[PDB]
Amino acid sequence: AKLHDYYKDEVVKKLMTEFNYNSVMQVPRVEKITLNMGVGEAIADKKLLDNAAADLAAISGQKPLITKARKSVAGFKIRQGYPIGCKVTLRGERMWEFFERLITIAVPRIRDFRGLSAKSFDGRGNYSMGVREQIIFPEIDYDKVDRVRGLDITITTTAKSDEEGRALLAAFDFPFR
Amino acid sequence: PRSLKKGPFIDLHLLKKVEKAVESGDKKPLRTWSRRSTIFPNMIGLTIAVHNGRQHVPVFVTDEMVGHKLGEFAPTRTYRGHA
Amino acid sequence: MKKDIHPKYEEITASCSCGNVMKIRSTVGHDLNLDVCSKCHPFFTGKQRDVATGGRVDRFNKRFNI
Amino acid sequence: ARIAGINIPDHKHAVIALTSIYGVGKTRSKAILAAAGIAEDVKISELSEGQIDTLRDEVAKFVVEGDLRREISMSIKRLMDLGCYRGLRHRRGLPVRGQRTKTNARTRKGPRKPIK
RNA sequence: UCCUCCUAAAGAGUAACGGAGGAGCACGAAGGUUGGCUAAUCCUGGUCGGACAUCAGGAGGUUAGUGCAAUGGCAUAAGCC
RNA sequence: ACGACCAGGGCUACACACGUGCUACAAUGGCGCAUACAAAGAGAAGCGACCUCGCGAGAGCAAGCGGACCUCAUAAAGUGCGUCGUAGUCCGGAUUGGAGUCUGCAACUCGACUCCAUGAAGUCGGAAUCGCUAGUAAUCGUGGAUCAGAAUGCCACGGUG
Ligand SMILES: [Mg+2]
Ligand SMILES: [Mg+2]
Ligand SMILES: [Mg+2]
Ligand SMILES: [Mg+2]
Ligand SMILES: [Mg+2]
Ligand SMILES: [Mg+2]
Ligand SMILES: [Mg+2]
Ligand SMILES: [Mg+2]
Ligand SMILES: [Mg+2]
Ligand SMILES: [Mg+2]
Ligand SMILES: [Mg+2]
Ligand SMILES: [Mg+2]
Ligand SMILES: [Mg+2]
Ligand SMILES: [Mg+2]
Ligand SMILES: [Mg+2]
Ligand SMILES: [Mg+2]
Ligand SMILES: [Zn+2]
Repeated sequence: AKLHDYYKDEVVKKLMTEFNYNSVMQVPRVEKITLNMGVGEAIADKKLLDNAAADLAAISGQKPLITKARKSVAGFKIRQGYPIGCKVTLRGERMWEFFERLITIAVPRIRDFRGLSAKSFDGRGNYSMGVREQIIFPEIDYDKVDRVRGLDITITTTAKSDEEGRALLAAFDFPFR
Repeated sequence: PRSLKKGPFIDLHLLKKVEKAVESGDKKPLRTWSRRSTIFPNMIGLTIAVHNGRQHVPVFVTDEMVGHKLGEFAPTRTYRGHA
Repeated sequence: MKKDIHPKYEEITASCSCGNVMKIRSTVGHDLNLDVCSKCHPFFTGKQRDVATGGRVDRFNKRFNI
Repeated sequence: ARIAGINIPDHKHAVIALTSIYGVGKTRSKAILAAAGIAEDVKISELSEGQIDTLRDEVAKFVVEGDLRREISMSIKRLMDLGCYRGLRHRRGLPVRGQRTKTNARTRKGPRKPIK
């Protein structure tokens, strides 16, 4: 909650200034962070899903919710009900502490890191990014793992527009560009 | 490539044609058989019709076209494919 | 949160090559020694330098004198 | 065991595991270990972290993986955009340096393309 | 032989070698109850990932769903955990 | 003009097929350091020491030599120690980018070589097929002709065997 305290003291005052909001509840704030691994290859074996959930349980200290197919499609050879991915919803202090470890440790551990995109805010403030490789987190041991996974991060905030979330993450020095 | 101590290479009749089109300020295409002449920075902005063996293909001169020779922009073998 | 199903999430210390000592809560358990942090990552100087196009006319005039 | 972004094997020696870096070779790895004062017969194991920080600074002296790949792609796309003979060879997939295309251009041309 | 719609003329019923479709089962949970939940499709953003897996938001508001044919129902859901 | 002169281009192209070769797929080896043993040749618009500079290809000054005198020119494989330790590897070196040297009016098409980086295929080869009977095959280097420059080809030489 270190960044939550930095939010509550300096980000709200900053955004109230740079938007001239009437109320303090009108400010944006982060709400949840969603960590998906779409594992479409677990129809080959359950152990790839079962081990990908084990790695992401190490990243964020929660047991992931194993997601399944909403319906059946044949182009991917899947039926309605197959476990096909895993997700983790992060809220509260565990959200802030993951977001600290993210922007402080893991984003610098990206190979050839050169910035993020400011064109990934889904028109309504919610930001979504995707990492190529789970080894950027130091929770994962490099010798111990075998398969390169990948996940995607979805920061859901209460900003109505796209720029109010862009200014919010920039207030958290989120490395856009 | 050539040694640096010899510098670059360019035909004298080309360097005089460049000096003429510079002083005259004319943008006529200079037809040239000098495929072996290194492009100079004063050649920038000129249409030079490099020979290829059969005709003269015009080459507009760019900044990046400085450190090369005129023959690189005049291909001598036409190849489209067998089928 | 539930009790048993979650992994251990304990506050440890992660120090870096720039000396950025940072205490975080993690599932590692042991203490952590880093290589680059967000303070010392060359995102604000190095990636700006690392384009390095260079000039072709300047290369030409550099190689000699008339 | 993590230099310039990537990891480095510990069981190998110093010059070889450095040569795992895209941009250094056995020569430049000797120049790195000579500038760091590190012997070549040691491993990436039993290195001090101060020695590895000196190694990171010495590697940071040169141009490496993302920078080097950016520079290489910039030089090739410079020839692509110029439309020189080397650009045409780079985009026809044919050999640039003036090799034979009648026979033995299989590195640039890949495996054989049967006449259909 | 049985079911559904039309013919069938706004109660029921109503024929033709008239027009169109199904059944000869399934389920020990796919039943009972309590508690809770609410779709289809499309748009944008997003690692592998692609027209189409999973994830987040938005439009929409049942155009979905109902073990199976059709009709009539279904949000207090008869639909889904 | 089917004759003659000049510039530029081509004879080097490239969906492919074959022949003849080179280098490999390594541990009877790649590496590093140290060190031992050859023969036969060429040289004046030539061979070019020594010394200096350069990582280097090379550059400068510059003796000696028409040559059993001087130069090309340190033979390598080998041996001694250490190293890698079975991996697409410290095997393999292709390809490509950048920086250069030299020849030559001139290295774009279209030269050789050097440095840094890059590190393909390839883990002994299908049907089929070739050479060789002793200083032979196999393997290792050396030199010459042609030639301003430009060989893995050709013609010769010795080493191990
Ligand atoms: Mg390397
Ligand atoms: Mg009736
Ligand atoms: Mg009636
Ligand atoms: Mg039922
Ligand atoms: Mg109820
Ligand atoms: Mg998509
Ligand atoms: Mg001619
Ligand atoms: Mg020929
Ligand atoms: Mg090697
Ligand atoms: Mg030896
Ligand atoms: Mg050894
Ligand atoms: Mg292979
Ligand atoms: Mg092998
Ligand atoms: Mg010659
Ligand atoms: Mg000769
Ligand atoms: Mg012999
Ligand atoms: Zn740091």
